[PDB]
Amino acid sequence: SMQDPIADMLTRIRNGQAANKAAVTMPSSKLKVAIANVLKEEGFIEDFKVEGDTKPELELTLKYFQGKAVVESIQRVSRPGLRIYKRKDELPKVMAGLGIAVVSTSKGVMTDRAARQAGLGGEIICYVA
Amino acid sequence: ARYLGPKLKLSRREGTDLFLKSGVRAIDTKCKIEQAPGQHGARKPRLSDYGVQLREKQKVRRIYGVLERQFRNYYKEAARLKGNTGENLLALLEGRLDNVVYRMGFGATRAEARQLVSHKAIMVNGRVVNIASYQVSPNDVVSIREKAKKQSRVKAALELAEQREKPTWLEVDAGKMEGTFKRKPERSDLSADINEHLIVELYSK
Amino acid sequence: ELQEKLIAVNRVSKTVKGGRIFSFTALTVVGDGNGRVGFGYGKAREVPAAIQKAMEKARRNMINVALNNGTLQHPVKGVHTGSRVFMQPASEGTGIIAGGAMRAVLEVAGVHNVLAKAYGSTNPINVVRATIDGLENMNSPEMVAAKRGKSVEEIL
Amino acid sequence: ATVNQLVRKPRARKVAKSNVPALEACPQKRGVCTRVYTTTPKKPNSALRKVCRVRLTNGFEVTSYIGGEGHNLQEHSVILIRGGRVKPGVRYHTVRGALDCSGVKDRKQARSKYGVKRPKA
Amino acid sequence: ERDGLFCARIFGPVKDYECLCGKYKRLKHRGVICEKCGVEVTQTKVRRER
Amino acid sequence: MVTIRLARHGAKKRPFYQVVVADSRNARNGRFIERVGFFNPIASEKEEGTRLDLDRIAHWVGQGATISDRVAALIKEVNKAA
RNA sequence: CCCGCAGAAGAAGCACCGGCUAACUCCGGCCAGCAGCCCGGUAAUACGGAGGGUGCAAGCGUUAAUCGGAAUUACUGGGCGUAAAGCGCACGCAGGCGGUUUGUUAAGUCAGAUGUGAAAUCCCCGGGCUCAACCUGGGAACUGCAUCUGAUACUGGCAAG
Ligand SMILES: [Zn+2]
Repeated sequence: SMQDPIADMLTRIRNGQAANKAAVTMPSSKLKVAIANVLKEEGFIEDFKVEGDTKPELELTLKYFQGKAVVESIQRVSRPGLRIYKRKDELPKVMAGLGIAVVSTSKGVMTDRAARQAGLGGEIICYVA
Repeated sequence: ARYLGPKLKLSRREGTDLFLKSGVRAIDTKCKIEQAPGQHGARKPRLSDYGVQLREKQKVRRIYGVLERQFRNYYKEAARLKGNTGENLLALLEGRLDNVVYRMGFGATRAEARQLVSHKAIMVNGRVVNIASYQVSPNDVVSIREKAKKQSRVKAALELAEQREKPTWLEVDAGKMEGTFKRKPERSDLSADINEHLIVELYSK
Repeated sequence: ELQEKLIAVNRVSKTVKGGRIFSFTALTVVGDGNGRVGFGYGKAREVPAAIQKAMEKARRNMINVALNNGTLQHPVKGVHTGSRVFMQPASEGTGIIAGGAMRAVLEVAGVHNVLAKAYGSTNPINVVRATIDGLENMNSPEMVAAKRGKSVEEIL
Repeated sequence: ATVNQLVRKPRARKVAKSNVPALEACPQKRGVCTRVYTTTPKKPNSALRKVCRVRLTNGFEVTSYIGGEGHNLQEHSVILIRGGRVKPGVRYHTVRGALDCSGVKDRKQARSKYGVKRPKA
Repeated sequence: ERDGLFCARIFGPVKDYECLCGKYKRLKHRGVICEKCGVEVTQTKVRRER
Repeated sequence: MVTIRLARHGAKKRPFYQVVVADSRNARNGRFIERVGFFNPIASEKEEGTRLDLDRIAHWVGQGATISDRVAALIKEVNKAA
């Protein structure tokens, strides 16, 4: 059975980047979608597009630079068997900051550095690099 | 608590001139500075990684005349302090009263300086300081007291110093026989041959 | 200009009809005190020739690196077959912290101020290979700015 | 290895036994030598190794190697022992120069380690 | 002579990239001037222009 | 009761007193309610060897407290220092 | 604590030098001997002695014991095809986990504040003993607990899908 779709999304992205697929697609969700927002906002993806009424289908379009993939690495941090909450002062850096770490906060989803600026911690969803 | 033996032997062992003798007479004339001490001097096989580090450590220790526990303590202090660990250590070493005196030129050798310090010749801010390990601070004037000012050795030392170029981080007066420790020295001011990093590594085993 | 460090030598043997025929292996490495680095692993009946062979091999098949002023550009891992490696850029003055062959590779690489430990096997050869790997994988902030279509300030 | 399993039954610390229990955590202990004698080593050595069975203060009976060239030891000979095993069934070392044990004769190096006085000359 | 007509600090080292008295016998630190030498550290023809 | 007294907190031959409010029955350097100042007998010149938080004193006495003689002596000195 | 007197005067050992591991030569027969792990049978840098040397230093060594290294119980931080390691196979309570959308709550969770969190100890900045040790002002911290006010992304619960 499916226990974590955020995980499934990250894996699918990983494999599409691995396989030189232009895009990748999967069932759509709100959190999934705000994550896609984020990633675009940080320019690891070219664009996402959700489609469907009933069981809508999210479609990420992947990004390749000088051939190689652009999401060097992507790895979940919290998870249903083990969640990972942090205080603002406790926010990690991804790749010494050359990367990002997606985080949910009470003010929606967003990367680590935006969170720092805002001044509030939350749930570290995943590192991207 | 002090090394009382042959000084040039140590130098020989190290490889370099450690400045353990005044410098009236050149070190090559006094001893086989290239050849290592003992029966098996001429033989010189390449040392190990540990060994080189150890040697380096010894050199520095030898130069200043600091035994091992004290050295370790100094290292620890340096580590604790903010900034480049090795350079901090170096600074600390410099800061020693005897070393400062030597730099100024009131002692021919560091040993001489140390002796002077011991024998209540030197004052730091007009107060007789007897400890060779006393860490002299910025803007701390350090002078020969009026009793020890008549000594022929002191003037000789001064003369010797003069032949040698002066350190930028001090300011000394030959007539007044009082020098001001203006600031703690920068790494650039000290000798380049000392690999502080090796020393640091040795203690970071 | 280029300096060079013979890290390790080891005697090795071939069993034959007659007996044990010994040769020797030489693991050297070189760097120009800048990003470039390269290692040579030569073999010969006699040591001098083996090391000369490794010096040849290292001189070529070098590899460039992005080195922040005297140190790395970020914490990295790098692995070869039993020697996994974690290095972390370290403050000026700290010196090169590392055990052995790794110390040498860094030393020739020109880096000065690091924190480096080695997980797993310490076989000189594999671990130096892991070092060169973790140094090659490493990217500089400008280079991320490039990959991602951005200004460096955008990344800070 | 599971978190829950460790919860259920936690990790167990390997208790190593002391290899000198007769000392019972005493740096030394006194004894009387029920019998002195020598014994032969397991392959690949060849010696007539001097040794003595000692009934201890505490009531343990054990056997003690004897360091040095020549001892004075007898039965009903009050001795001290320190520990240290010789490479069978022997784990303990006689402190030369202690309570009946002489110091080795005519030794000049490691005079401490066999209880021998500085020479005077 | 230190420091006479034919000085060390005022002009340069007689030998190329060498402290005439004693330090720097390779090609790494060209320039350092220790207390024991009161000497610059450059080429053999550097004294001809100074 | 609760008395304002001294506590020898220093080094051999070099006492350095902390004045404290503490219940009487407690040991000298033992359980103290609170610390209202200090006394440095061996104070050098150009340093304040003595310092007292007078209101906190003044509160406690009104709470109905007893004052060591020395502590009294020290208060006077300050009022006269003043 | 200071002042006066005399004169180098009254003041250096331990351990080791096969490798690990800094330190090498000569002289004496698998014995005597060494040894932490991996020498000795006639040329022993590994036994004993001398020489020389290395490292510590009013101490130096052994023994004892704890943590380390040991990621060698692996939370951080391990593994199980052949090296130890998948139940012989199933059902299945307890138990752990839980697709998706809306609504709510605020329990976990984050934010802010109050209370506490002895003193001492650690450390940061200072002061005082001729320095240090030591004493010592002020901070910081004491990761925590309780109580208030909030946030609602998630997890949770309640209601509908
Ligand atoms: Zn020079």
